[PDB]
Amino acid sequence: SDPQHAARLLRALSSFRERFCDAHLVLDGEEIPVQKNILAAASPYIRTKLYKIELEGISVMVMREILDYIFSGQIRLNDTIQDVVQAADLLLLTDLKTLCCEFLEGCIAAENCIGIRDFALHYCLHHVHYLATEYLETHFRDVSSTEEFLELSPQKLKEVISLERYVFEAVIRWIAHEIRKVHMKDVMSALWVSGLDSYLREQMLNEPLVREIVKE
Amino acid sequence: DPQHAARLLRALSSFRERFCDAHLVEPVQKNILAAASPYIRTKLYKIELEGISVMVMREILDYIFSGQIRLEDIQDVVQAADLLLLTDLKTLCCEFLEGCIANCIGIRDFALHYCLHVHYLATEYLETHFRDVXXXXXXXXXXXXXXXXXXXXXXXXXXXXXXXXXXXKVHMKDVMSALWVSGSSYLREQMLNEP
Repeated sequence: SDPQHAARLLRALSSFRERFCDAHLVLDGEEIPVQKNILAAASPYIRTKLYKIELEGISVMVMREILDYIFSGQIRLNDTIQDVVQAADLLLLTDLKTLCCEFLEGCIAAENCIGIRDFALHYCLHHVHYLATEYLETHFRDVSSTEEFLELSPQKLKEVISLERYVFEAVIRWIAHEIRKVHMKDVMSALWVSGLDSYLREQMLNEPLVREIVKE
Repeated sequence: DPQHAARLLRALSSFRERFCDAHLVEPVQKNILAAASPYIRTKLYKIELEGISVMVMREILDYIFSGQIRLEDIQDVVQAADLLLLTDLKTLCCEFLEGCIANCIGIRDFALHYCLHVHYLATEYLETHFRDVXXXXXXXXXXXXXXXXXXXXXXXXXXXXXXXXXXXKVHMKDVMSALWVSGSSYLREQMLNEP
């Protein structure tokens, strides 16, 4: 019995990176000699496409990290994450795709919150989207003070508020610019309605909101 | 994630059936086999093998993609390992022999022809139980030269053994002469029962 068998054998395959290379990966404007079976056995994409396997849009630097990942089991991630996910996506490396998801999760902050959430929607990272949605929900107050949430789009902010004072005082904070000073009427109108179901008019007018309130 | 090489090796195993860049004499994946066998690594296709059968080759070839062989009578599994230079395979074999003592004499002589601790662990069972060993079929079917080597190692039971070796006999004179100079109630006892 010896589970260290494959990890031993794979270390062997590793030094045959050079005679043994039966193909080339055509990325950027370069060719990379690869062992077509090993790459086939880990990338359902490369496999079905089975020489010159031309990859569409992946920095040669990332294929090396992904290629080393293939041989070691460890991926060098840190500014680069989304590069490695785009490739994990393209090549269908579920394994590696999960590590990137783990990594992305531990990065969730009050700035990489919305960002990480739009990004997770896009590559369809379900659980990652869940967590970032959640952080946003239970940390809105802080996010309110984020450049990601401020220079945001009015259509995005409308959905950000969607998810269940603290909010009414984030939409008004969303007016940095003569530019976003247009919906302020829509806010003061919503404010009245909410004040229907009180003490909210006062709790607001007790802050530098007055500045944006005055002009209107 | 120790679960890498093993999943990866699993998938590669599903190709054993487009990916075979070489034929073995006949059907394999060149890099894999060359990573597992230094011997095959140097022959670089048709890699012709010397002196192992197909059943045996198909055995090592499978250990390669699985991690473990189930073998269980070895004189050939090791015959091959030493040949293909599969080292850890021979180690798995050693573990299987090292603890198969009891087929206890031939082992010590098998481990020799193969330069195998296994030997050290064979001499130390024979070196001690030489008594019941004498009551074995191997030692009872042993050879002369093979005895001047065992008997002549680092004891009444010995002289008894050598006499307990004469089944029928032209070595007696050397035993008696020896016995005398050395100074056995077994032989004495055999006298009244023998012919």
